[PDB]
Amino acid sequence: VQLVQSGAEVKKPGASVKVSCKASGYTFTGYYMHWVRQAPGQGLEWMGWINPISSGTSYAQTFQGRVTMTSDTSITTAYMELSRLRSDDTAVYYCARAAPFYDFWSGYSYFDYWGQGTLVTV
Amino acid sequence: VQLVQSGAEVKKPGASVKVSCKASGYTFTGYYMHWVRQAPGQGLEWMGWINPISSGTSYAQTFQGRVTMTSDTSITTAYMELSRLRSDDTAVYYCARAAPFYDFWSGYSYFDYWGQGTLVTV
Amino acid sequence: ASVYAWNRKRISNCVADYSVLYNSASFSTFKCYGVSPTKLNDLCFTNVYADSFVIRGDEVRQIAPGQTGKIADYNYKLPDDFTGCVIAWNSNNLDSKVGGNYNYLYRLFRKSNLKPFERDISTEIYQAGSTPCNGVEGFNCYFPLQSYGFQPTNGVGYQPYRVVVLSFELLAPATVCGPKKSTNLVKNKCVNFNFNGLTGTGVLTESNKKFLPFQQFGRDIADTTDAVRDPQTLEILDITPCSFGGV
Amino acid sequence: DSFVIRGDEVRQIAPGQTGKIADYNYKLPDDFTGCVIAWNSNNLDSKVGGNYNYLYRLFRKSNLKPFERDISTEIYQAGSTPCNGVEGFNCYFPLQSYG
Amino acid sequence: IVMMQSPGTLSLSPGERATLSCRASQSVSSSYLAWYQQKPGQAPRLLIYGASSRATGIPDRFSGSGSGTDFTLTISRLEPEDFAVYYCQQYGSSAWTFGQGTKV
Amino acid sequence: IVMMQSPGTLSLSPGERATLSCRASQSVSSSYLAWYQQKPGQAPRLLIYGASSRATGIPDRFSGSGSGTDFTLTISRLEPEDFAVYYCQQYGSSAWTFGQGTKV
Amino acid sequence: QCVNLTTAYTNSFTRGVYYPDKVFRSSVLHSTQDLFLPFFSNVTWFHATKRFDNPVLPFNDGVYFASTEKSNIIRGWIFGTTLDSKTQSLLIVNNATNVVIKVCEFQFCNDPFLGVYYHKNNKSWMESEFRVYSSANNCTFEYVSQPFLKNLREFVFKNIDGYFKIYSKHTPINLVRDLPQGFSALEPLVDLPIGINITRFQTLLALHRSYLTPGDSSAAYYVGYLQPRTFLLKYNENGTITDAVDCALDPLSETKCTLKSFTVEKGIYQTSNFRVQPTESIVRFPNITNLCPFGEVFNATRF
Ligand SMILES: *[C@@H]1O[C@H](CO[C@@H]2O[C@@H](C)[C@@H](O)[C@@H](O)[C@@H]2O)[C@@H](O[C@@H]2O[C@H](CO)[C@@H](O[C@@H]3O[C@H](CO)[C@@H](O)[C@H](O)[C@@H]3O)[C@H](O)[C@H]2NC(C)=O)[C@H](O)[C@H]1NC(C)=O
Ligand SMILES: *[C@@H]1O[C@H](CO)[C@@H](O)[C@H](O)[C@H]1NC(C)=O
Ligand SMILES: *[C@@H]1O[C@H](CO)[C@@H](O)[C@H](O)[C@H]1NC(C)=O
Ligand SMILES: *[C@@H]1O[C@H](CO)[C@@H](O)[C@H](O)[C@H]1NC(C)=O
Ligand SMILES: *[C@@H]1O[C@H](CO)[C@@H](O)[C@H](O)[C@H]1NC(C)=O
Ligand SMILES: *[C@@H]1O[C@H](CO)[C@@H](O)[C@H](O)[C@H]1NC(C)=O
Ligand SMILES: *[C@@H]1O[C@H](CO)[C@@H](O)[C@H](O)[C@H]1NC(C)=O
Ligand SMILES: *[C@@H]1O[C@H](CO)[C@@H](O)[C@H](O)[C@H]1NC(C)=O
Repeated sequence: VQLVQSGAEVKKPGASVKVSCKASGYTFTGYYMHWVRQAPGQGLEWMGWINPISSGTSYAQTFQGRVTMTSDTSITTAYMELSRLRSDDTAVYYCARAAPFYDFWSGYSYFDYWGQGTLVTV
Repeated sequence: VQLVQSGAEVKKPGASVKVSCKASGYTFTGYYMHWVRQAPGQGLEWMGWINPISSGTSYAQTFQGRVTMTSDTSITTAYMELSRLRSDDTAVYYCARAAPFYDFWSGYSYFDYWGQGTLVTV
Repeated sequence: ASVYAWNRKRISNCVADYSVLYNSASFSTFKCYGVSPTKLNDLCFTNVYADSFVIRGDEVRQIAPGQTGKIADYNYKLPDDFTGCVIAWNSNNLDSKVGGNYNYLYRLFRKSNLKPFERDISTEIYQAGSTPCNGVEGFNCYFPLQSYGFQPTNGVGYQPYRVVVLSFELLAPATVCGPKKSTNLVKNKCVNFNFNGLTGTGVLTESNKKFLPFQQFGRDIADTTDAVRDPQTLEILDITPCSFGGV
Repeated sequence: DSFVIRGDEVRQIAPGQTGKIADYNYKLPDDFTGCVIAWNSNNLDSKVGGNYNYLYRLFRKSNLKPFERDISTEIYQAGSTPCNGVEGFNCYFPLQSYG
Repeated sequence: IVMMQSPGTLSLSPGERATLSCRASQSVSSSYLAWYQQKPGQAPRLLIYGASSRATGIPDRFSGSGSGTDFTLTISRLEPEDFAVYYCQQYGSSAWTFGQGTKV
Repeated sequence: IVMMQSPGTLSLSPGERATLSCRASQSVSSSYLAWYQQKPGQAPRLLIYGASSRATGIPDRFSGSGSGTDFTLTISRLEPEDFAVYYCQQYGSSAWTFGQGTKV
Repeated sequence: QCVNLTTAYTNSFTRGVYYPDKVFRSSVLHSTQDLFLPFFSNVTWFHATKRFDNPVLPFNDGVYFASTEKSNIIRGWIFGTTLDSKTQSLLIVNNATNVVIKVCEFQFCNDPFLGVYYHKNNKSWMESEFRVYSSANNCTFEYVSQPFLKNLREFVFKNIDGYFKIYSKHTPINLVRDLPQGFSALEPLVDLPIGINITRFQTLLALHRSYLTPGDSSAAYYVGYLQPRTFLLKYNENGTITDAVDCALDPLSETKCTLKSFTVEKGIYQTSNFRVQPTESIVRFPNITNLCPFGEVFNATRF
């Protein structure tokens, strides 16, 4: 299982950034793709997830209304677009894999695979 | 699937040449081995085929009586022997794989794998 | 088609040569139920349905009578009295790609099992818990479909198989007959006969029965065939048993 | 009765079975009394490049009777036109190797 | 049978679309029509078989279509590696026939 | 929910044992408690899930336990590669929450 | 285009019976179970200052349709569910030369009809334009055959195992208000391999041009429904059904079916059984709420 994210981005406040995550080594639509943010000197913050099979999403109330998650199964790639960027959105963004909510043994409760962090500066 | 042919040959008119083709990566006897000739500046010409399971052959009327095809399944290698070589037989010879005539989806109607061309000069 | 949305083709009014399919070397599975594969060309049917779809290797066993599982129960159900043939072959060289082929879906969750030959293609969120989903997936709310994600490097059980199920209907004039050559009609003799799939032994004579334009054969009070309509001449023939008695 | 088949075909060596082996190679009767014993011989009957010394019948005019042994190599006619011993379109060599 | 391709030579810029035609002197089953690509110094490789089906490893930039006596090969966007000789091939009467080939 | 780890900083020699604690403001199912390890310049990786189960590729030097509002991560013997930041993570109310993290 | 046009019972007697199959029988009483119009049932009578009412009716398990007219007003029917472009529907229309039967995703009008006008020179009624649907696409079936629409025309519509089966009869009558008494079986007309879901249907009428004026001033049929009933059918010497018994009509009909005869001799007969049916379902399980520890078995750390 590998997760490969796009390179670092530098944006001005009010701009939008789209961070990709290409997945391989597993059935793409068999898992939820989560996004987790880590501001400099801070801990990990969950942003939301997308379910590639239906392109269904859920977002943390913190980012809801600013972040849109999409995916394209033909290239097994997930995307996270964060609009209305502010200076406090400077952070390393990660994509992470977790089981779907129908997993009997609660594999959805945690993230077992992570991509390389993608730094976005605002 | 790989097809590896012998090296180039130089012959005098009236001589015979035998070009080998070693196959690997598939069930040798599961396919017909075809030979196709390409004279310099010309297109592709089908010569004939051999069925390794029974060493059965069929030849184009152009080469029939001059060409004999044989095979040895123990080394998964096919051979094409062209006798009574003439100056107009200067050509690049290819071995190519195609399904047997019993293939339901007509895989015999085309050649899906080709070896490297073997140049024979006469 | 995807197995959750399997494709049904109706076949009628034609000659069905089943030896072309059965004697093929290209199929890995050819299982017939309610009929022998070597007698198919001797039979006539009132309709044939060819249901096509893709499933993974391990699920091929589910395409049969008396089976359970995600495919048997939520995607493609065959009846316990099914008459027909299930034909399948490996299609790893067609339906797989590098990175995974996600165009083939199957139903993973459903409120209940399918009825025989039922085709459910809805995508409504499945409620696993007691709380209504209201169209939103999440905890105890699942998207009912899932992809196989077929890859060329998968083991056989996870490789794609193309499945065609030929169901044979036996109601109604038979319209789909095997490639059998007809013979001259013989009357006033003890013969074996086969009239458009209707077999038996007896003596054929001209009938004086007032058959209606839609009637193909008749029966006596024993509820057995005692008259047929010749499928080529439309002549009505009476059938009586060849002379017999105790000795 | 001893022979070599491939793993997936082991299930065909039983009463009430169909398939290329059950029908054209080795047929067991519905009232068969006996035991079918098999083991993996990948370390004996396989080689690099493929072992083509093990053949099975792929085509036949009809199914075998129980314990019938057909070892002919006559060309199988799939079409309506006589093969006259020559393989080609609609004319098949009846045997194939496992490799 | 005669398989005739046209034009003998095709020339256009990379990034553009090319259409290659193959005509038959007699009707050819779509199942028996194939297209090949031969790069300089290399053996021919299969691109299209059954008139329209792509061979394994072939980009979706390549497609085929046709019936009867008129078949075509389409390259939706040409890349540097597409500037090679293309052949049409037919099966019938227990024989395999190639066209004269056209150069892109 | 609030996931609070302690001590904020942990320091001891290699070869020794370290205990990392995570407390919850409310009861957390053991099935929903996980531990992560994040090395400098690297993404977080899963060590423990379900309170006590090791993730694939994780040495048996790592173990977890706990219930209710008190969970711990134990490193029986510290290696040079263990001197990283550890996080506890909780699932509930259709949301995922991480602790502030502690540095070994 | 579409036009916005929208602004009684009879006794079925012993009619609505059809040949249950395609088997010739003669001089025999045959008991069959099929969907038939129940004897002496309530058949709805429709009549389509201007007043227009030509409603969409339920199909249920099958439909008995009849009309009494010499004006050739009824031309066809629509059979479907939502009767719009969202689903497939079956359209059956008769005209001067043939019958066209199609299955498509028709976008039907609310008041679908065929226009007809009186040609002043030819002095006869002629077809104008269709106002049945605004569009049609995704057609899966098409069939064309011979035309069939004090002249009673009866039809039975069934939709079983993918076959849309139509039975019909044409009989001259001397009645105005009610359907005739007596027995006449309907014959198979066509078995259509349609394969669609039908829950509702509508009758297609030919409307006189004069009704389409913009002013407020300027077509009867009967509909019944089929039920799963047992019928005793009497075939005469020519294999024609000449009489029938609805075995669930009354205790005498039940006796007749039991004895397999259209006549009953003086006496007492055991014909059926009586049983009181349950009106409620009572479930009484132990009043416990604790769940079984199955998960503890499935999610054990070690097996
Ligand atoms: C192993 O499994 C047990 C049993 O749980 C059952 O089986 C699981 C595989 C899942 O299918 C569960 O949905 C199913 O109930 C787990 O213990 C149980 O965990 C559940 C969920 O956390 C508890 O339900 C909660 O209970 C609290 C009240 O205390 C409510 O407020 C919540 O809304 C919810 O209903 C359940 O009580 C608990 N049962 C017991 C006896 O502990 C166990 O955690 C799990 N272990 C692992 C590592 O997965
Ligand atoms: C073919 O069958 C039809 C009956 O459907 C008959 O009318 C016709 O004459 C037959 N033709 C031949 C050549 O037998
Ligand atoms: C239905 O038929 C019965 C006779 O069985 C009759 O009494 C009743 O009035 C009819 N209902 C209506 C609405 O006409
Ligand atoms: C037919 O369609 C209706 C929707 O108008 C639906 O309620 C009904 O269940 C469907 N019946 C079948 C057999 O699909
Ligand atoms: C009747 O319908 C047919 C459809 O084939 C059409 O050709 C014919 O012109 C129509 N006739 C009238 C009077 O509408
Ligand atoms: C009018 O009547 C004539 C016969 O006199 C007929 O040929 C013509 O077709 C009729 N007109 C129309 C529209 O049918
Ligand atoms: C058949 O239905 C599909 C799905 O709505 C539609 O995309 C397609 O265009 C329709 N066919 C035609 C000929 O319109
Ligand atoms: C039966 O058919 C014969 C011959 O056509 C006819 O004379 C007789 O009247 C018919 N009987 C009945 C009841 O229709």
